[PDB]
This record gives sequence, C-alpha cells and structure tokens, in this order.
Amino acid sequence: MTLPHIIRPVEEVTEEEIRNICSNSREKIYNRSLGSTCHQCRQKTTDTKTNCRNPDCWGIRGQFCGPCLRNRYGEEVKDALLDPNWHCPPCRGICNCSFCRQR
Amino acid sequence: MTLPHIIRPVEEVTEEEIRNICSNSREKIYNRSLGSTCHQCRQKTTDTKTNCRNPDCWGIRGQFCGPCLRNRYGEEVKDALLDPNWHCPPCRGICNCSFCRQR
DNA sequence: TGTCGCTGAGAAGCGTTTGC
DNA sequence: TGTCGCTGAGAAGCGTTTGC
Ligand SMILES: [Mg+2]
Ligand SMILES: [Zn+2]
Ligand SMILES: [Zn+2]
Ligand SMILES: [Zn+2]
Ligand SMILES: [Zn+2]
Ligand SMILES: [Zn+2]
Ligand SMILES: [Zn+2]
Repeated sequence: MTLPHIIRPVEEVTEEEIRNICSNSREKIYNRSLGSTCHQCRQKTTDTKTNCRNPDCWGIRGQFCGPCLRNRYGEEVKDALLDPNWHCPPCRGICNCSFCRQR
Repeated sequence: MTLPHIIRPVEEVTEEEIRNICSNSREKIYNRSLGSTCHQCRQKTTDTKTNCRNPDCWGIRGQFCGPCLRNRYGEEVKDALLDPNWHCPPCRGICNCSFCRQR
C-alpha cells in the first residue's frame, strides 16, 4: 500500500509544476485519483508538493503542500523543489504535525 | 502485505494442531502456500506456531516455531497456545532474534 | 496567510541460513 | 536439542478537518 518514493531531480522540475504550487489552502482541488496527500494537513489535492531527496526516506511523509510548509516550517515549496539537499521535516526530525509532535 | 493477526481462543485450539508442533528443526516441511513463518528463525513451514493474544499486536511477529521458542526463550508452544494471557517475546520486549536484539 | 480526528496502519520470507 | 543474511519493508486519506 506504500506509495513508492521517487526522487525528482532538480533539473527535471518543470515550471508548470512550480506554478501549480498551492498559495491559499481554501483554493485547493481534491482529486482521489490524481491528487497527492500533504503529510502535514493530510489533504489529497492536485497542487504541487515537495519531494524529499533523502535516499532512505519512503512513502508520503516527504510531501508538503504550499500553505503547510510556509506556515508550519517557514519554507517555500519552490525553494525545496529546487534544493539539491532538501530533506523533509520528518527526516530532519522537526515535524510538528498532529501525529509527529506526539510520537 | 501485512498478514492479519487473528487471536485463536484457547478453547478453539485443536489437539491436531498441538500434535503438529515441530520438535526437531531439521524435520520441518517448507510450503510457500500453506506454511507459516516463524519470527525467530524466519522459516516458512507447516508446523504449528504460537499465536499472540495481545490485541494491539499485529502481523507475523507473534509466530514462533517449536524449536525456536524452547531454545531462545525456554517456553513450550503447547503451553503458549493454551495460555490465555500469552504475549509474544516482541510484545514482552525480550525478543533476541537477529533483528530485534539490534534494533 | 490559517487545522486535527479517526480508521487502519505498523512485511514477510527466500537465500547466502542451524548451535559446537 | 541447534541459526543469520538480505531484499524490501517501514500507509494513506477520508471525515469528524482550517489559525483568531
Ligand atoms: Mg504495507
Ligand atoms: Zn498541507
Ligand atoms: Zn524525508
Ligand atoms: Zn509529521
Ligand atoms: Zn523458528
Ligand atoms: Zn505480540
Ligand atoms: Zn525479533
């Protein structure tokens, strides 16, 4: 059931993907088929989300929506998508989601 | 992929299952279809194996073969199968398998 | 510009495997 | 009477969800 984690190279990141980053939480488009889930807000939407570059990372915990990364971690998805060494907050051990800050 | 954990009641344990407990490791029958895996020796065989009674337990880590439970933990599968309150060594946190004693 | 609860999740088994 | 290495594993998303 675990969705495979695939590292998208920074040179392979499209400007269409960059412009499809969500800016306002309430303006999201839910899609049970093509959408992706943000680890923080746990909403499966079509807006572009971050991609963890840690080889040992797995699953969906590296995917964060636009609003979530800039409000819970003070970082921009556009910078994380083009960051060669970006690790998700779970990898950094700084995730403050409902689950992570309890466990 | 996780095999569901089902608690077999002690009153529902068959004498045929009891007599099918493995006694010698080298006299095991491998079966990729009907066999079960022992958490300790990691062999999928048809010999009767233990069943953890912990409700929060999951997966295969509660299944131990005859030789493994009596050689690594000094306990008998026949006693564990009829024990109302038996928890597997992983639940007791005393598992000494190759993986558990490292992590 | 905004978030958590809840279910169900939380591997398993072949291969290179058997104590001195 | 006997055991470990190795791959691949290690959730995800709807519902009861949006900061004052
Ligand atoms: Mg799974
Ligand atoms: Zn989010
Ligand atoms: Zn990560
Ligand atoms: Zn988290
Ligand atoms: Zn065994
Ligand atoms: Zn158990
Ligand atoms: Zn173990």
